[PDB]
Amino acid sequence: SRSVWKGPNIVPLPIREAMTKGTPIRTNARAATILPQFVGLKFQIHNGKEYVPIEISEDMVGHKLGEFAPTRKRFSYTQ
Amino acid sequence: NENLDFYSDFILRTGYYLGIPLTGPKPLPTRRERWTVIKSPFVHAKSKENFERHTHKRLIRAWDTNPEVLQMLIAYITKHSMAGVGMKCNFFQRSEISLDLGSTSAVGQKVLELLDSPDFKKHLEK
Amino acid sequence: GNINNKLQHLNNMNNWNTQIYNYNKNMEIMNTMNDKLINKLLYKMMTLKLNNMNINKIIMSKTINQHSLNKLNIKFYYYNNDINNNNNNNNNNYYMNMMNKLMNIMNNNMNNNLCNILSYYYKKKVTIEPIKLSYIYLNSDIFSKYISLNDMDKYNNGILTNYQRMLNNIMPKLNDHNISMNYINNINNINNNKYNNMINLLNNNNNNYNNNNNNYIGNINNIYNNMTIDNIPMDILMYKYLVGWSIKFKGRLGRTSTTNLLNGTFNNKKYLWSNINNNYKLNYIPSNHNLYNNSNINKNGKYNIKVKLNFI
Amino acid sequence: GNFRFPIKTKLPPGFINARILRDNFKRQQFKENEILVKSLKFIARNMNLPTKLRLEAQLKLNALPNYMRSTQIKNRCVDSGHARFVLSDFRLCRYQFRENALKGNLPGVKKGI
Amino acid sequence: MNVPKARLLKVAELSAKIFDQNFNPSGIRTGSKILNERLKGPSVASYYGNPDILKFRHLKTLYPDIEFVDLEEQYRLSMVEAKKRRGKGAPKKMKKDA
RNA sequence: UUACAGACUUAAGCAGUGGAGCAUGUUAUUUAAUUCGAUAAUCCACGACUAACCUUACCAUAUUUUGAAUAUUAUAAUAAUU
RNA sequence: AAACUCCAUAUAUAUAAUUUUAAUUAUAUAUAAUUUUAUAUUAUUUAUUAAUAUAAAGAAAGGAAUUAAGACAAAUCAUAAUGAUCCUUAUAAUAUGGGUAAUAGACGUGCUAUAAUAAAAUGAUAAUAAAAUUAUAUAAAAUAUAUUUAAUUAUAUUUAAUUAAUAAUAUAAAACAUUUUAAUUUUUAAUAUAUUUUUUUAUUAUAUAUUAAUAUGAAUUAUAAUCUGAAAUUCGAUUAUAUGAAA
Ligand SMILES: [K+]
Ligand SMILES: [K+]
Ligand SMILES: [K+]
Ligand SMILES: [K+]
Ligand SMILES: [K+]
Ligand SMILES: [K+]
Ligand SMILES: [K+]
Ligand SMILES: [Mg+2]
Ligand SMILES: [Mg+2]
Ligand SMILES: [Mg+2]
Ligand SMILES: [Mg+2]
Ligand SMILES: [Mg+2]
Ligand SMILES: [Mg+2]
Ligand SMILES: [Mg+2]
Ligand SMILES: [Mg+2]
Ligand SMILES: [Mg+2]
Ligand SMILES: [Mg+2]
Ligand SMILES: [Mg+2]
Ligand SMILES: [Mg+2]
Repeated sequence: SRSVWKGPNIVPLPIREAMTKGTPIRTNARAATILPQFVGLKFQIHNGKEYVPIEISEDMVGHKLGEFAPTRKRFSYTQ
Repeated sequence: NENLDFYSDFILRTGYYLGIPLTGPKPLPTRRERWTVIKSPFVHAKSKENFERHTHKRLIRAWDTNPEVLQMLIAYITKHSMAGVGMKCNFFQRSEISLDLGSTSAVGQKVLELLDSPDFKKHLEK
Repeated sequence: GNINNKLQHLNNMNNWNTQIYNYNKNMEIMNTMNDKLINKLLYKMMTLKLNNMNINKIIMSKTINQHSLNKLNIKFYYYNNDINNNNNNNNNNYYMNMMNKLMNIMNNNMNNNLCNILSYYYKKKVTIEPIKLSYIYLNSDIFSKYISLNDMDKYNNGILTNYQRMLNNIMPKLNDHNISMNYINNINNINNNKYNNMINLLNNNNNNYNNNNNNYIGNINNIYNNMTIDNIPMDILMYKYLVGWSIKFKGRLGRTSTTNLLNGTFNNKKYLWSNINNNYKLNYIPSNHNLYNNSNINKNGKYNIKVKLNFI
Repeated sequence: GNFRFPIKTKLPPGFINARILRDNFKRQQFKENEILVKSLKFIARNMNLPTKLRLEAQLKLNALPNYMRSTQIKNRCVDSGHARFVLSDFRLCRYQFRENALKGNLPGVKKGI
Repeated sequence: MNVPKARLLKVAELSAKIFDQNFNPSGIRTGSKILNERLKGPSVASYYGNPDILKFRHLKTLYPDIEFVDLEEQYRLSMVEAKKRRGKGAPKKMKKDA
């Protein structure tokens, strides 16, 4: 849990183009912190193999992009 | 210890002729370093070999001597030093309270340069 | 007595190939790494060629790096068999053979001596002292390297019956027990010569109050009468006679095979019959025993030559 | 002609493998940029400065290549390249330490009692 | 403890001034620690040894008179020729131009 | 095949293992990958005296092609020699 | 091979101007035991003997290393190294992210716990250690916040001393004393009572449920903050409030 006094984990992203054009933002920066500006924008977040499409709501601010792109498949046994 | 003691004896002889009162060699506590290894290269972590290293120490003190004579002692014993012996010398100089003519970091400089660059000045604008 | 005399015991400092102590531990690690790298480099400078069919291989031991406060001395033993001009003439007095050319670049060459190059690598004065050994069985390291690298045609199809025989007639079979007892008698004689000298110098009187504090017995000459450099030094020197030697082979010379040659004694009786005490080098190797291993590559692959010598 | 790393670096003098080359490159670039990283970290963590300058420094820090990261330096055995159980007193793995120690290569190391 | 805090703060400030120390009465995080940490770059970058060591390739120009033989290199070249004779050589490497 | 002797082998005592939660290793299964061993005694906090990145050996995507070496032959830039 | 050794132990000498202080120490050298002697008893190969006890002398009671042979063609080609064979625009090289942390069952090894011969608090002229570490550092005291008079614990601020027999990590802990402790009506409280007074006795009230989980236990989980790092999402550590499972 990053100390609040340090601020958000800001990463270089193309937000201006996604706000003037509406294009999805494809990124591997799973550590990035969802800033309040991101709300409404569409992100394609790498999960190690594919890019998961996700639109950001107001209940996602503060969390990190990686939290919404699961990297493992649910476990199953050959019962 | 063998070269250490032999060399210490030589220093006392050098000092005597130079007129330097010397005391010692006082033996200081020997330091022991230890390392434990597993003898096998890959597995078998149940058989472990022990290794150690001992640092032997000696203290020779000089008294009531002028700085110039003390430097001659250090120069001579340096010229004729033995293999595997190290030497640290603490010099003590008594001085007057007030003397005549007396007896900026890299990071700070770069910070000033960075805070003047456009990538930072573009924000500091008030 | 044995450990209090420079001629009767091996200084423990000699058990290590890098003889150094630096307060700055990082500089000590760096010096140690530099000694291994230079040792490898020197091994690559020992093979010389005059013509395609004249390749002279000098067998070099591991280096002894003596780090003092002011200089570094690199001491190593080398063996060279002069096969190009092994005559009874003095033609060698008018040219420098390849081995002399190699040894003269260590210190003598005024422009590109290896010492000056190394002096910048180490940031201290450096000297190199090559010491020539005339036999290959006087140093365990040289002996192993020779077999491994030069005697391959003798043990690559099994150990030749002549090769083994030569490795068993190298030294006459000295009687260790009498040599050990001769050494102990000489020590007793020297010890009894000094006690008699003092007893006589005291009984002859050479302040009664001062005759209870001082221990000065008298003139140095009388105390050491008949104890000179011509009779004391060579009689007390240790590890002077090879009394045992074991040469082992192993590897593929389609399965690995090991052959062991054992000849002589691998113990010292000077320690049993006398108060003299043995010392273990690196705390696990007896002082008398010197063991070294050298490996090489053949058509099948890696094979190791393990030689052990017992000098008493 | 085609060096594998963005900047030209000298090779280590001893044993070499790809992993040693990668670790050594990171060590050299950490030294060249150590001051830069400390200066940016200072600006980003100095609460007396405005938040905008602090966030600018944090962004610049996140954009630095991985070969400038101190935390990516890993101590490896200078003789074998193995990166597990490496003794820092000799920069050797346990096995190479034992072999060197018994050969008398380590300045003052003897077998324990 | 009975000494008024104002008096103890005046002593701290003056003392810090004389000894060229940073006086931060509020306690705001200033980053001064970062500015004081030591630079470990030189030690870290020397881990693998001094790169400017004499190498075997430099011996043919330092000592032109002497002809040294690299047995390790020589062994490698013989193994390459042997594999060429058995037909087990290496495939020709593709050219980027292609 | 005989007879010996040895240990081999139980007992006693202290605290434990085997039950709960958690930590950790392994197996199995899953997975784009869950790197690879070791894996009765003699594997299973073992290799590993520290897997967020690095480490890393695995997977996805993108990218490099004489690559880290030695030598040969050209081309240049540079300093000496002549 | 054993011994001869080395360590430990006891002692002696040397060294320290006894403020680098631990002289009750440090570490060089040397000595000592593989103990010795007397007597009685029981056995004997009965003698110049063993087993025993008794007396006397002694600090003397413990350890390590110490090599030869063979086997399991036992582990390792993943510490590094070699042959053969295979890849060579890829089975080599670099970057970003992911994985090695998945979860039905099973196994090994640990940790914590299931309360009264045992857990919790508190103990400042500071009960009592050893062995280590500090130039790719160890961090004192103080101040501020959590947070309350203060202490304690955690972090921040600041960075004293020491690169060390000197200063720091670091006032060891258990022990011991006092207090407290569910199950337990074995308690607590209100009156009265005492020559048990930190306590006794009497009369009332103090629960019900209950083979059971408490003021035992601390898994799981919510929220906030902090530490390292460029970065803590998969996947780190710490703290506070709340949660309080199995046993
Ligand atoms: K991470
Ligand atoms: K004292
Ligand atoms: K990972
Ligand atoms: K309890
Ligand atoms: K303590
Ligand atoms: K409960
Ligand atoms: K995390
Ligand atoms: Mg690391
Ligand atoms: Mg269990
Ligand atoms: Mg990676
Ligand atoms: Mg990884
Ligand atoms: Mg296997
Ligand atoms: Mg794992
Ligand atoms: Mg105390
Ligand atoms: Mg404090
Ligand atoms: Mg206390
Ligand atoms: Mg307590
Ligand atoms: Mg509780
Ligand atoms: Mg229950």
